[PDB]
Amino acid sequence: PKKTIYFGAGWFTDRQNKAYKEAMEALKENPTIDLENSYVPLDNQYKGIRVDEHPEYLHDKVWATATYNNDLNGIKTNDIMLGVYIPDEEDVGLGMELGYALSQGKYVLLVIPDEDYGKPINLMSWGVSDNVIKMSQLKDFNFNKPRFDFYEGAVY
Amino acid sequence: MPKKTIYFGAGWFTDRQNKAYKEAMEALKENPTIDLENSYVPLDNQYKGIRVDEHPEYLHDKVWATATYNNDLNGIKTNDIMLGVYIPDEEDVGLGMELGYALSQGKYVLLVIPDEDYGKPINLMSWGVSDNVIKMSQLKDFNFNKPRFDFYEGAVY
Amino acid sequence: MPKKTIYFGAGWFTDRQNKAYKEAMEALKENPTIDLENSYVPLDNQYKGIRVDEHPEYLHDKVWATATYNNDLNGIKTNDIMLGVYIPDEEDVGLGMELGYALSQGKYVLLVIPDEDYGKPINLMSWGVSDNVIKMSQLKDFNFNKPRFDFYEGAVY
Amino acid sequence: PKKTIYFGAGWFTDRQNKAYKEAMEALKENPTIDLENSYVPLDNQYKGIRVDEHPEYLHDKVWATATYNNDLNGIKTNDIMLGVYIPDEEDVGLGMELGYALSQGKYVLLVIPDEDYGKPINLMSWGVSDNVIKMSQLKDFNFNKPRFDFYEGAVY
Amino acid sequence: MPKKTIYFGAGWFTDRQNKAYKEAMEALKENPTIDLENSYVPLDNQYKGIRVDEHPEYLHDKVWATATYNNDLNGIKTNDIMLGVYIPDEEDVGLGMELGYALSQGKYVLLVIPDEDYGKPINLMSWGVSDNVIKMSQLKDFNFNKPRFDFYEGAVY
Amino acid sequence: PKKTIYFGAGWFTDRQNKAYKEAMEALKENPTIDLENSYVPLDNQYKGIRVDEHPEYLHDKVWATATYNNDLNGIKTNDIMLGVYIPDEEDVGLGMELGYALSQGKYVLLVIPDEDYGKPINLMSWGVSDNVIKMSQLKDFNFNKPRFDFYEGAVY
Repeated sequence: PKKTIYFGAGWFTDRQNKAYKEAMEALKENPTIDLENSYVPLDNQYKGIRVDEHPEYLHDKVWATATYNNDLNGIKTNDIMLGVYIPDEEDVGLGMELGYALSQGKYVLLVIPDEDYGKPINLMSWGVSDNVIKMSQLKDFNFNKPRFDFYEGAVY
Repeated sequence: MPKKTIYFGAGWFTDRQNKAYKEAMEALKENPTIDLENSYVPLDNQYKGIRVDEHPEYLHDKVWATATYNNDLNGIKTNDIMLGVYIPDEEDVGLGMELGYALSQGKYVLLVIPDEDYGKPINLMSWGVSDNVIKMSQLKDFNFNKPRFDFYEGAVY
Repeated sequence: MPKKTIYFGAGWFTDRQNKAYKEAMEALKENPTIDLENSYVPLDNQYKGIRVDEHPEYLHDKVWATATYNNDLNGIKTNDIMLGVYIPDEEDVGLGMELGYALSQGKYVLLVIPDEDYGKPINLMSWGVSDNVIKMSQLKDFNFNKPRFDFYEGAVY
Repeated sequence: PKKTIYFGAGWFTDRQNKAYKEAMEALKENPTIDLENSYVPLDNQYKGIRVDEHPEYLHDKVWATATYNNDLNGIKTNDIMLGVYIPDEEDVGLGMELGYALSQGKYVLLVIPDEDYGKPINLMSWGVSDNVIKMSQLKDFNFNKPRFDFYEGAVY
Repeated sequence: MPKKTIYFGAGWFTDRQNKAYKEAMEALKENPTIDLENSYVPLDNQYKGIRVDEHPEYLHDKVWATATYNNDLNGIKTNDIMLGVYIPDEEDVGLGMELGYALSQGKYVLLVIPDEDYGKPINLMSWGVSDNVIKMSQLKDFNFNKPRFDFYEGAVY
Repeated sequence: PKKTIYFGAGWFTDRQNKAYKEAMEALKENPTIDLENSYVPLDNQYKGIRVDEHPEYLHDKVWATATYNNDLNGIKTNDIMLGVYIPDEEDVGLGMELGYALSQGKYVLLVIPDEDYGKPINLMSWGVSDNVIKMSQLKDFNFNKPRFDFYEGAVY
């Protein structure tokens, strides 16, 4: 039995992009996940338009509405909310997604790189989370039996 | 005559944040549609009146975190409007979450950006949860009895 | 003394609808439990004040649709009661949706049927979302501070 | 992997009944759907009583409560909300179901007959929808990867 | 000046329950933050004014059950605070459900325990749904305009 | 196709413990249920601590928070809410869980021992329920096609 996820992860910095690649490698190796039918944002850009190459779309409200809608739709139609979370580079966008996931009754799992696990995270991030784990535990996490636990680290 | 209460969503972690905080609070004091005395201000409602900047021993205390987290949620759900003091270059993951929770509890979500920054690009998901976004100089006068959807007059990254 | 605000759910697409609209609005003006000045009337809150009956160029405009749709939702969620002016022979898919959304946001859903039609069969799902349904002549006097569940005195098809 | 649906469709008119038969034929041929475990209203009439043959049940409040409850239960316990939507014969009942589906966090898909696709639909119908498609696209729609898109047609 | 309305969650099935009921109602009469006249009291809002203790013929009536059940839900969702008069040795499955429903509709959930019993262990899930729990002698004076999360000063079994 | 459940059942009395064992035997024999990936509270005690043997944990707020959270998490991440319901020993805890299940859009099924089916149940328990059945019908209940029905018994 496999569960699908929403791949909540930033792609703006070096530490973010590192964590992204690690978490995606982890999922490819996790037998409880259906990655092919999961919602990965970067593979679901509206009408395939790459906003790096056409920044004129940052002032287009239809572009924004669809992208925003598609990402929410990604969360609500999948089983688990995954949040790749960097403590020194905390993301207001991911913050919002975690709130939305809560409201749609999803398990919220945060994944922190092991080099950073233990470091202080925002109180509300701590709170929305059902659990938070090290990146090394993601390859083996049992998504069929997901459970509540506390972060073993600081919170501000 | 009719007054609404708010939840004062705002960071206090940087200089620009602290500045925005002071400005927005002065704004509300002067707004005749707001009951500020019965509004929820987080910093006045941390568990046992203690903040972890001033008492770092509480960084690892799970009782303090549980109650503070719960009280902040309780603040959002029992007040009429969700207010988010928002700095575009210093966006807060905490406030991000609060905006989502406010959405789920059916509150008007209003962002307030300092005038010096209004127009600057904001995160897509912040744009989206928002019902409306205004300059800090509009906050003294905003009519909270007739709150409306509008699009931000600025970019989104 | 205590007053509630409403969302004025009503079609404007037919003659009977437009008649019902005018009657219900006069009713609310005279109801002492309602604050009509701070209530949400859709027709006064379309995006950019423009309606697509009067400006058909907006039929294919997605910005206009997004904002109007959002503002109507915002109208429901930030007011106390969901009011649905309901014609049984001219039932509105738009109002149908609004009734569902109001349910999800925990509002009292009140239907008002013109007296000439009260008793006529209404759609099952409209019956079901409703907390209560009344004749137009009851609307001037309805006590919105003590709203109650009751069954429609009529059929359902 | 198969998803289940709620078959939201009127049966009161000729155009409605045509659309019904087409959409059901479409689903029978769609490999991403489990139709056997989907909720089809007309196959789930309370205590098998046919209201055509016994209209005395239209004044029975217990009959109405159960039917109304069963239909909502149909929406909440299935994966996708399907709405067969005729633009010239818009249904207040379907309208309500779409709102309920939104509130229960389901993908809302509308299906319009191709002869009608493009014609004006109500604004709120447009809004609740995650996507709207032509009847001919239903046989092949991928329900494992459902996405946000705008109707390519008018709205009042 | 600002007043909130409540839903009077309380059993009436035992002597201790009936005692607690009378005490809590006297408390609210004297609380200046409450509008009791516009609050929802279940016992005054059963379908057709009839209670099944006094008319056991209604034990098997599904119309009576549907409307009463609906009206009780409607009571919770259209009032500001969820109040639960709670006896630890006589815990009520009905009130248990109401507390959950109140949570889902985003209401402050306040439990009131008789002073003679405050401190006694309460069910885990009751503890958890609750925002706060107080002694009956605190109820006359509780400020419902500034309701806060707090932990019960007692055990949980 | 199998659905998972949350095993809502008391363990404090003789009648409760009897009903528990019967309902669990029933599920083991039901082909529509995945019991291995269901949430059974007693197998999910926080950090394996047995509160019978260490009652000092009844005054620990972290223990309570995690247990309470894990049980809610159990309800929200499974498909069906099962409530083993004894009419003479009605549980305020189960009451709350049923409300939560409703709010998360789950089918709520109550199971009453046959020796008790028919006996009066609380109005609000009746109301939250989508259906209520005899313990003997649980071995064969079709959880892929769950439907609305009324309790055939009294309510106070």
